[PDB]
Amino acid sequence: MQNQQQKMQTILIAQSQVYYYIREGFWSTMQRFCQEQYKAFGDPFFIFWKAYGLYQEGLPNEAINELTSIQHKKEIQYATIVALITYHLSTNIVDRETVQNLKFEESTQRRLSSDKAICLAAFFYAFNKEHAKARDLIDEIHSDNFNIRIASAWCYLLEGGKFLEKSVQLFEELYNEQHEINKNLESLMGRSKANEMIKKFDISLNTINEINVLYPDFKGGLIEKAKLLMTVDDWEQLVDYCNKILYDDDKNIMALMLLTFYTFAREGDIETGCERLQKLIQAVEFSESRNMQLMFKISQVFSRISGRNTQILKFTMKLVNQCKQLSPLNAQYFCELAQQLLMVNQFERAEQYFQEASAIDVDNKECLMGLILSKIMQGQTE
Repeated sequence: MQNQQQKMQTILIAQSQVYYYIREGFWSTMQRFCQEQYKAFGDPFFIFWKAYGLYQEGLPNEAINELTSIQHKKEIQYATIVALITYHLSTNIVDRETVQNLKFEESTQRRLSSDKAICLAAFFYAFNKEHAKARDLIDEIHSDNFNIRIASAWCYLLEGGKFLEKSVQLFEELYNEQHEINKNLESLMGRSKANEMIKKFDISLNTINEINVLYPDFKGGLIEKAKLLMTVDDWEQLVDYCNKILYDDDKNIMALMLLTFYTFAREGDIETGCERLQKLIQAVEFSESRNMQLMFKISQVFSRISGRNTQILKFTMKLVNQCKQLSPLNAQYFCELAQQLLMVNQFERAEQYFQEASAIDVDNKECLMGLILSKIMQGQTE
C-alpha cells in the first residue's frame, strides 16, 4: 500500500508541475516533460497535456494526432472529445462531419463520464479562457472530493472577478483540512497568486517560502518567488535566487531574459547585454523555435528599453522578421517591425511596412497612428 501511495503522490506532483508550467506556458517543456512522465507512468494525462502544448504552439494537426491515440481511454474520454472539437475547429480546413460526430459523442459522454474527466475538461476550458464553460462543468459536480474542490477553487481563481473571494475561501478551507505537513502544492499556488493579485505581498511571500521549504524538489517555487520579487521591485533577492536556480540548472529562457533585462535597464552595459540577448536568442531557437508570441514579447521588451541602440534593435528586428516569416498574415508583426525601423529613423521603410499591415488589417489603429507619425517625421505635416 505504501508503494502505491508513493507512486500516486509522485503522479500528483508531476500533474502539479504540469499545471504550474501551464500557468507559465512553456510549451516545448510541456512536450518534453509530458513525454518523459508518460514513459515513466503511462498516464494519458501527460499525453493530453503534450497535445495541449502542441496546440498552443500553432500545431492543431499534431495535437489531434496525439489525442486520437488516447480518445478511447475512459478516464479522460470526455476531455479528449472536447479538446478534439476545439482543435478541429482551430484547423485551417475544418472537418465539419468530424466536428458534428465529436459533438454528439461529447453529448453522450457527458452523462457517463467520471468526475475526474469533468474536472479535467473544466481545466481545459478555463486555461483556454472559456471560464463560463469551466464554471458550468465544475458546478455540475456535487462530490465533496478534495481534488474536485481544488478544481473548483482553481477554476474560480482563473475566472477571477466577483468569484475571486470565493476561490480564496476554498483555498483556505482546503488549507485547514490537511495535516500539518501535508499541504497541497496547487492550493498553495492558488493562495499565493490570489494574494499577489490583491497586493498582499507579505502573505504571498510567506506562502512561497512555505512552498520552497515543503517542496525542495519542486523548482517552480523558486521561479515564482523570483517573479514575485520582480512584482515588488525586489531586484537584489531576484538576482540571488535566479543565480541559485542557474546554479541548480542552466539553459533557462526566463533566467536569460531576467539577466539581460537587468544588464540593459540598470547596468547599462551594451556589450554584455548584447551577449546575453544573443545567448537568449540561441536558447529560444533551440527550445522555442516555433513560439511566435514568446519571440515577439522578447523583441518588444528589448526594443522598448534599448534606448534606440542599433545593436539591440538589430536582434529585435531579426526576431520580428522571423515571426513575420512564419506568420505573414499578422499585421501586429509588421507594426512592430516598422516601429523598430522608426527607432532607427528609417521612416520610408517604416511607412512601407505600415501600409502593408494596413492592407492586412484596415482597422489596426497602431499602424494607422504610426503612418501619421512617419508622415510627421518625413515632413508631410499637412
